[PDB]
Amino acid sequence: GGSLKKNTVDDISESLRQGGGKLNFDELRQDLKGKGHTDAEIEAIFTKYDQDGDQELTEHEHQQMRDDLEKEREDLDLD
Ligand SMILES: [Ca+2]
Repeated sequence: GGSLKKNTVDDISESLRQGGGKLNFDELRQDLKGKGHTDAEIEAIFTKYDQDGDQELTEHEHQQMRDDLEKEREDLDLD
C-alpha cells in the first residue's frame, strides 16, 4: 500500500522471536521460506533493514520495522 505491510512484519517478528530476537540471513530466510515467503521479498526486507550489511537481522533492526510501519500507516494518512 505505502512502503511496508504490517502483515510482513508479523511473519518476520514471529520467526525472530523463535530464534531469540536474533537470526541470520540463512536462518530467518529458511524460517521465512517455510512460511511461503519468496527469496525476493525476504531479500528486500532484509536488505532494506540490514543497513549494517552484516547479513544478520537482530531485535534492533526489527524494532525499526514496527516504527517505520507506524510512521507511514499510523499518525497520518492523506496528510
Ligand atoms: Ca544487520
